[PDB]
This record gives sequence, structure tokens and C-alpha cells, in this order.
Amino acid sequence: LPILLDYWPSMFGMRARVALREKGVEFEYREEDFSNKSPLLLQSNPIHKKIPVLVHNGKPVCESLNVVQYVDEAWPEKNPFFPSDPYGRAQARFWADFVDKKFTDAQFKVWGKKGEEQEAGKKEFIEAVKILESELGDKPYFGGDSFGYVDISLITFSSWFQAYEKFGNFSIESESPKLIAWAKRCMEKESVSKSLPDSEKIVAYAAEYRKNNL
Amino acid sequence: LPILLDYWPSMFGMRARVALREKGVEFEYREEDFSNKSPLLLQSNPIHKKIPVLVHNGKPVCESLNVVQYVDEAWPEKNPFFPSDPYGRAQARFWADFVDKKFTDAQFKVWGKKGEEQEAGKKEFIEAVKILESELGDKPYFGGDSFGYVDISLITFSSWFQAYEKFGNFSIESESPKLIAWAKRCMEKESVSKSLPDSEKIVAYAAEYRKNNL
Amino acid sequence: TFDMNRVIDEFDEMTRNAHQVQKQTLKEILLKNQSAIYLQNCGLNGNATDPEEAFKSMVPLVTDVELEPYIKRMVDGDTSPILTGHPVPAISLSSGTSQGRPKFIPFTDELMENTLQLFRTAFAFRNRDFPIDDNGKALQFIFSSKQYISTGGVPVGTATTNVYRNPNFKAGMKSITSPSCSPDEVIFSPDVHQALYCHLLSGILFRDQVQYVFAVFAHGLVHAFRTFEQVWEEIVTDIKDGVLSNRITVPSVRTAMSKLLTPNPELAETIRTKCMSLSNWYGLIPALFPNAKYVYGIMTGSMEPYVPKLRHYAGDLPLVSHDYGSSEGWIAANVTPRLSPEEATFAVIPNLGYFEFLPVSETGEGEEKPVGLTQVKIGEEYEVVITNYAGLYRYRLGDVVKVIGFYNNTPQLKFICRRNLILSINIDKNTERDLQLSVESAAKRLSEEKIEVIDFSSYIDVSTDPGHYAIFWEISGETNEDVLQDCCNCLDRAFIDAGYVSSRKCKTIGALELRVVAKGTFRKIQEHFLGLGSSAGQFKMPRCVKPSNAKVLQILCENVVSSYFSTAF
Ligand SMILES: Nc1ncnc2c1ncn2[C@@H]1O[C@H](COP(=O)(O)OP(=O)(O)OP(=O)(O)O)[C@@H](O)[C@H]1O
Ligand SMILES: N[C@@H](CCC(=O)N[C@@H](CS)C(=O)NCC(=O)O)C(=O)O
Ligand SMILES: N[C@@H](CCC(=O)N[C@@H](CS)C(=O)NCC(=O)O)C(=O)O
Ligand SMILES: CC/C=C\C[C@H]1C(=O)CC[C@@H]1CC(=O)O
Ligand SMILES: CC[C@H](C)[C@H](N)C(=O)O
Repeated sequence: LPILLDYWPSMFGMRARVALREKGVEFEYREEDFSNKSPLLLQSNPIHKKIPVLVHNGKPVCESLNVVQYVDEAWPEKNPFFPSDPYGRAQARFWADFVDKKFTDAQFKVWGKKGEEQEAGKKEFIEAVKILESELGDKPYFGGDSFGYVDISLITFSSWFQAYEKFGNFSIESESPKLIAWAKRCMEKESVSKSLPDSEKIVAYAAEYRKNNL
Repeated sequence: LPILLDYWPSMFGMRARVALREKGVEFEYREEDFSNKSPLLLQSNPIHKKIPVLVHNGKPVCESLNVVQYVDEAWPEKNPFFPSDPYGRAQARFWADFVDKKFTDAQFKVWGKKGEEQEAGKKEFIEAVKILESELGDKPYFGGDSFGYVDISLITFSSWFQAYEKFGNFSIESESPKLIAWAKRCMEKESVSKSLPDSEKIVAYAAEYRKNNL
Repeated sequence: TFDMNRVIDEFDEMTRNAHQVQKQTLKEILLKNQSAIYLQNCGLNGNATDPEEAFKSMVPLVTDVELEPYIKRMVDGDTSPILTGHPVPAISLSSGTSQGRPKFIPFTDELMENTLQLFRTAFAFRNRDFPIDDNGKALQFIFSSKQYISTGGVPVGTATTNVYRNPNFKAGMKSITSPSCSPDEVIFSPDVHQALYCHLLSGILFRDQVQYVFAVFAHGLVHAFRTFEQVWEEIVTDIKDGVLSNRITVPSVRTAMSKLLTPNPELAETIRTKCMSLSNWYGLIPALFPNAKYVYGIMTGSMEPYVPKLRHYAGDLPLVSHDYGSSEGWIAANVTPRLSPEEATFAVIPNLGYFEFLPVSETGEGEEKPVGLTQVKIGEEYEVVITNYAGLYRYRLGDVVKVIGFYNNTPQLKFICRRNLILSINIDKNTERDLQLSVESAAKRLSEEKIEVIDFSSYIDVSTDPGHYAIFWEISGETNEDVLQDCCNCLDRAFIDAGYVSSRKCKTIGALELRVVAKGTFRKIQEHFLGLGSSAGQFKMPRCVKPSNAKVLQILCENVVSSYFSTAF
């Protein structure tokens, strides 16, 4: 059974968790201690030493999105994540990059920072969620006619939504109800109803992060 | 007729041109004045305003790595950059992500900055060309048994090697020779041999950048 | 002591004497050497009264494969004498190949005598036609800046370099040329690409007294004026401020040029004006030194296609044809230099050797025996077979010449030739296609610099441990070592076979040495070959040199403008 080296509060590890659960793969979950990383984490990824890492057939796959694409290409029989068209997978890649970079930079600034960077990040976050709001035109999901690739990529920030709400002092739902509510449809799915830890714990965790570093 | 929005020194623009020329497309280049981003460009990426941009079917395709796999999916009959297995795909993508991160900033650091900044970037790229040389191992290329996906991805950095060598006042060859060595090999493909500008000029562009910001 | 009337008269007399002197030339070549081991297996002792006939009946025709082992016996630690005789001061190489492979040939001072004399005679007859000033000078695009020592401590040399670095070059040459614009050390500079730049700069230096524009070839000339089109602005800058360009990296020649410079602004104004008034640089040569009477070089055969680009350069200036012979033996001279390059013919000088010719008349080829030199028929076409002091005795060089006419009793010859061509199967390869591909592969690292690679060669060094390969590149100019060192790695990385792989990976054959040489090394090679006596089928240059190839090989070492051993591996 495929082995995930992961981190419970991580949204990215969640992306991999989502992908295997949506498919129908049976797998073993592993919690890494970055303070005392397990031998398989060091042996699989000797340079960056980061999660997630899925070992399937004795061959390691690192980074979250690279795993998600690895999950889709390895199992292409039931629920395909991408469209059949070159240009449609194109836009999903374009957008997974957007969620993964600037969206993830603005939110990291929402939960991991103070003062001007926080306010700046808040302005960014609402724009980015507004932009995401905008790409949807207004679309139930992202990646195909069902659950999809950039859905997977972003639905994991939904367990931190509560944390951004709290630390950023903003309603992502009053300003973009559709996106939070895009998350709450997807929350009916077991790949999101089992994979994402309680937002309460993430909220507690990220706050706790604020305590350890200054 | 595919229309490329490109920049004479964009390593990334070169990723696009190399990828397309590697494949077998007859296309047109339009050189960009980023002080005056084009009407069709401001319509392709109204926010990023960033190139390379390949326009097919009147549909803008953006981001360099994104564009090259667009190269792959757009004419899937002749020259594939990936091998048949999904794992091999994940490895090449994985290694595509690698060139994009510490590699690019480190070089950005070697030719764009100086002093305390420079040496950090300096040991960073020798380290990169070292893990690089380690994974190159023996293969004539990277992303499969022939010219690959990521071949396209890191080859275009081999014209800036001259800038890195002089401003860093280094020689990246005696520490990891097989990489630059692999590079002038890769220059024999008609994709990079006609898409890539002169290095003395590229050195001079880095010199213009440097003289402006001291 | 060079004089016009007496030298031509003795020449005239020598030429009608053609038979005495040819026949006597055979006597002294074998009197000098009745001791050849090769001749022992032919059964010679000399003298006799059927001596000539004895040589033609007893002494069988020979090839590059059969002369390769002996003259190779000369060169490599066996300082031993063989086919001609004495351990020659230097050794030779020949275009086309000894089966894709190297061919050595002996050098003695005699070949210097032939040189000094044939240039004595060629210059005299031409100064009869194109009189020069006794105090003037000349733009000689001539080079010989390289000297290598073969594995036994024995020198092997190019026809260029051995004239020029010979102890009798300068003193023998003083009277019959107008003095050289180039100090000898730039001519002999470890960088003749930069030196050719300094050679332009030198010819350009005393322009008004300069009496001719020279190269052995039109292509040498064309290479210079195509390059002169490229760099004239840069050149005006160099001579201008009193400071030579940062392009020039060797200290001896930089010592030479700084011994020559001071800040002078007026002429930059001038040169810019003239260089930009011209039509695609037509008539450029008289534009430079207006008062040179002639452009001189070999114009016939394989260099005919370089006559017009040069004509384009030469304007309306008369193009005079150079004479004919080499280290492998001088053959013919132009005593009527005023004739056009398409009516151009060269006449034999007899005491240089004993030459015999193969008639091709029957079909192709045709089973006929060789006839006397003047027993050769007018209008018909024979191949040249060479006997002299150079290690050739009744030897087939492999190329066809036409007898157009006679100067008195000595016959005028014509060349419509190119390649001495058949080939055979190599071992200095590493498929020719792999070697060409090798250069092609790393060279584009240079193409990044808006340069192109002009020519290449290669070598097997088994004095060393482990022995290593050497690749040589002729190109468009100066650049840094780091790309070159990168490039060496690719030559190595371009030899595609599994084999080169097994060894050097294990390391039993040493890391290939890329020794970057300078502009026109292979032009030195082309220039010596076509001018070489037999018939212009003389141009397929050999690509990699076994311990049996010497012409490119003296030119090999000393202008290591850079020479690097792979820092890979
Ligand atoms: N055609 C020719 N061109 C230039 N030099 C010639 C020629 N013929 C004879 N020589 C003369 O021979 C000289 C020496 O060249 P030399 O005979 O030494 O070289 P080599 O060692 O015999 O072998 P190679 O064939 O490489 O030149 C020169 O001094 C040179 O002038
Ligand atoms: N591209 C990677 C990098 C992600 C990343 O930085 N992840 C965090 C997990 S939340 C990590 O592993 N940090 C390791 C550390 O703390 O050094 C991915 O998305 O998996
Ligand atoms: N990952 C991107 C990086 C591209 C990038 O950074 N591009 C710069 C050129 S250095 C750009 O277009 N900047 C826009 C600008 O400076 O105006 C790619 O490969 O295209
Ligand atoms: C007698 C001439 C000595 C050297 C002559 C050389 C030149 O300077 C022009 C070529 C010629 C070489 C050749 O004719 O074989
Ligand atoms: C005088 C020597 C010249 C350059 C002759 N053509 C040679 O190449 O040897």
C-alpha cells in the first residue's frame, strides 16, 4: 500500500490525501516529525527533506502537486482530474500555479505575520480570492465537470479559512461567499470530509506558531 | 500560425522557443519592449504581463514550463519529451520544479547582486550544478532516453553560464564539468541552436543590469 | 647575391639543359644516397652506364602506406635513417591520406636551397614583369609560428615553419623581398590569429611603400579581407589611442605592439572616411596600398573559386599566379607571371628532383609505363611521380597535370585539380563523421559568440602516459578559456561510440587535450599542399594524426594560444 510521508496541519499534504481518497486508492498515512525526520523521508528526498512524499512501487514522488499529477497519471480509469484537452489542462496548471504561489504567499502573510505585511497580505488575499472568484466565472468546481485538479489544490486552504477569518479579521464569505461556499460543497466529499483536519485544530496550530516565533 | 510573445534574453522565452522548435512547428517571434507591453500581451496576461506567450487558436498559453508541455500535448505524434511511464513523468516534472527554484534565484543572485548576497547565491548554484551533475549521472539528456522536457528547461541557462563565470569571476566547470559539458551537447539540437541569442550580448545585458544598480 | 639578368640566363640555360640537369639531378640524389636500405632491396650501387634505366627497371613504384613505416622509423625515438637516408632535421605530412591515415616525409636543408632558389627565380622573373622599389615593403600574410618536437626528440615540420624558422631564412631572403611589415616575433607569435590581426595591422603599417599583397593562396587573402571587413573600426580604435585592443593576450607580441604605439587621432578620421565610401569593399586592396603592382598567390585548381572573391577584393589589380612544388619536391615556376590566372601555367625547375609521369591515356586509368619529362606529350594529361632528396623515390603523389606548352626546352604544366581522391579505411577515427560531429557539437558553444569554426585536426600522443588525444580548432577569433575548456569536454563527449567511453572512463588512454590554435593553421596546410608539386589534387586535409603525420604537427604545438586538459574526468 502506497506510503505518504505527510504533516497533519499541512494543506499541501492534504492535497495528496485528497487525491488518493477521491480516486479509491488504499494507503498508509505517515506523520513526519521535522525535528526527528523518519529514515524513509531522508532516504527518499535527500535535498529539500519536505512533505508530501508518496512511495509507490518503491519509487518516491515529492511535492504536493507533482504527487497529484502522479496520482492522476498512475490511475486513469475512474475519476479523471484533468480535462482531455491540452488547453484545459493548461488553464488548470496556470491556476494551480496561481493558488500555489501568490495565493499561498498572501495567506502565509495572513496567518504567519503581523503589522504591515499582514494588512498587505489581507489586501492581496481578498484580491486573489476575488480573482479566483472571477476565474470561476461562476463554476461549481475547477478541474473537470466533477471534482478537479485546481479544486484539489485549493480546497485544502479551506481548512485554514477559519484561521484567515480569525487572524485576518475578514469575512471571505461576505466578500466572496461563492469560494467559501465552493469549499462547503466540496466538504460533502469524503476526500475532503476525512482528509482535512478540523479547522479548529489548524486555527489552534497556526496561532501556536505565532507563539514560537517572533 | 502560432504567435510567440518573447524577449531576447528571457531564459524562459527560450524554454518556449526551444520547446516548439524541438517539436517541429513553424512559428513567429515578436520581441517585447517590457516598457511597452503589447496589446495582445496585455490581453494574454493582463496581470502578470509576463512572457513567454504562445498564441494558438487565438488562445493565449502562458508560463514557460506550462508552454513547453503545451508543446507536448499540441502535436502528440512525433517528438515526445516525456517517457511512457507516469513515474518518469513525475521525475521530469519533479526535476523541472528544481531548475525553477533555488537554481534560478541562485543565478539571479550570481549575476544580479553582489557582496554578502553574491557568495550565498554562489555556493547555492555550485551546489545546484552538483546535485544536477549527480542526477545527470550518465544519460545524454534528462526527461527520457532522448531530448527531454527538462532538457528544454535547463539548457537555456547555458548561455548565461558565461555571465555567471565572469561576474562571479568563477569557473563552474572544474567543480561540475559534465553539466556545461552536457550543455554544449544539447546545443546541437536545432531547437536551441537557432532560438538562443549570443552570450557576449547576454553578458552585456547582465552588465547593463549591473551598471544600473550599484 | 640576387640579380635579374644573370639569374634568368642561368635559368634559361638550365631549362634547355633540362635533360642534363634532370639526369644529373638523379645522379646526385643517389650519389648523395647510394645507401638507401630501400634501394638495397632494389639492388642499387650507383654509377654504372645503365644507371637511369637501372632505376626505372629495378625500383618499383610506392605509396603512402609503404613509406609510412620507414619514415615513421625516423621520427619516434628510433632517430634512425631509412628511405632517403640521414635522420632529417624535420618531417612531412600529405593531404588525402595513407588509408585515412598519416604519411611522413623527410626534410633536409636541400629543400631550403630549392626554396631560396625558386623564390630567387620567381621573384626575379616577376620583378621583370612587376618591378619593385628597392626600399619598399610587402604585406605578407605569412605565418609559421609553431614548432613541435616528435616523441623521439626529433623535430617534424611544415614547409612554412621550416623555411621561416630555418637559420638561413632571413639572410637568404633579405635581397629578394621588400622587407616584412611584421616583426618576426609577431609572425612567429604563439597567437597567429591575433598575429594575423597584427599582420593586417603590419601590412597596413607601411602601406605606401608596400609593393604587393601576398598569401600563398587567394583564400588566405580572402580570409584576411573578409576579416578586414569585419574589424576595421576596432582596428582604427587600436592603433588610435596608442593602445592595442584587449583582444590581444600574449605578452611577447603585446611587448612588440607596445614597442610600436603612441596616441594618434587624425588618421581615424581618414580611415573611417575611406572604409565607408566603398561598394561592398570592391577594389579594397588597391584601396589600402594603391601602389602595389600585384596580388600574388596560387590561383589555379582548387583555389580558382577563391580568385573571384579575391578579384572582388583586388579591384582591377592584376592577379599573379604562384609557382609549384613542396617539401615533397619543387616542380614548377612562373617565369611569365603576367599571364592571367585562368591562362596560368607553371614551368619545371630541374635540379630539384628527378620526376616521371603516368599517362592516363587509354580509358581510366590505362596500363602505360612512365616516359621522360620532355617525353611527356603536349596537351595530354599525366600524373606526377616524384624522386628527390625529400624521401620520395619514384613515388606516386596521386594527381593529374596537363602539358599546355614549352618554355624553350622545358614544358609548361597546368592544374585542374582538387582532391588526390580515393580514400581507404582509417584508424585515427572515431568515424570522420563522429570527429566532424565532435567539433560541430562543442563549437556551437563558440557560435554563441557570433563566431564560426573554420577548421580542425586531431592527434594521438603515445609518448605520454596514458597517451592522450589532441583536437585543434581554427576559428574567427579570440575568446575566453572557460568556454574552450567546456568545448574540450564536448569533443570528448561527442565521440559517441562505446569505446572511447571504456578507456578514458577507466583512464588507460589519457584525457584528450584540446589545444586551441590560431587563424589559418589549416590555411598553412591548404597553402603548402596545393602549391605542392604534383597536381592540385592536394586538398583533403587529414583529420586525426597518428604518430605518422608531420606537416600539421610542427604547426601543432607552439601556438597553443591555449591548451587544456579536460577538467572533467
Ligand atoms: N612548396 C613549398 N612551400 C613552402 N616551403 C617548401 C616548399 N617546398 C620546399 N619547401 C621548403 O621545405 C622547407 C622546409 O619544409 P620541410 O621540407 O622542412 O618540411 P618537411 O619537414 O620536409 O615536411 P613538410 O612536407 O611538412 O613541409 C621549407 O623551408 C620550405 O621552403
Ligand atoms: N513544493 C513543496 C514544498 C512545500 C513546503 O515547504 N512544505 C512544508 C510543509 S507545510 C514543509 O515541508 N516544510 C519543511 C520545513 O519546515 O523545513 C510542496 O508543496 O510540497
Ligand atoms: N517562471 C517564469 C519566470 C519568468 C520571469 O520572471 N520573467 C520576467 C523576465 S526576467 C518578466 O517577464 N518580467 C516582466 C517584467 O519585468 O516586466 C517563466 O519561466 O516564464
Ligand atoms: C620558392 C618558394 C618558397 C616558398 C614559396 C611559397 C610562397 O610564399 C607561396 C607558396 C609557395 C609555396 C609553394 O609554391 O609551394
Ligand atoms: C614559404 C612557405 C609558404 C607559406 C608555403 N606555401 C607553405 O605553406 O609552406
